[PDB]
Amino acid sequence: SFRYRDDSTNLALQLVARSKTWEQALIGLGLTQQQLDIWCQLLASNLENNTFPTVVSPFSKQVRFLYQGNY
RNA sequence: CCAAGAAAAGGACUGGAAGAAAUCAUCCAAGUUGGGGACUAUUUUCUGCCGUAUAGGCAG
Repeated sequence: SFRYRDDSTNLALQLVARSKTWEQALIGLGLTQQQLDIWCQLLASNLENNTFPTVVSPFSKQVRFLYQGNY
């Protein structure tokens, strides 16, 4: 992470959001426009799913209490 | 129905050798403790005979 435009961000977020200043510097450092056009898609895709676990993992903790009249 | 439930830290071991604390010295001067006073009371222990006897032994 780093501070940019007076907020908290990182490299993955600036490229997924299509932040032109970072893309212009990155192409200037030798990246082909076609390589960037593909990465913006794959990089974004990796942050679009699997945000909540499907099952409870067998080594996790579990504790139970009353809530709204039941456990 | 507890950041829930279960749990063997164990086995071994050489701190050693040697040494100089020393020399000197003025606590002094003065000083009012005093005045008054019940251990006996509702006590318990008297009266005699023998014996040279304030010795020693006895009845009531």
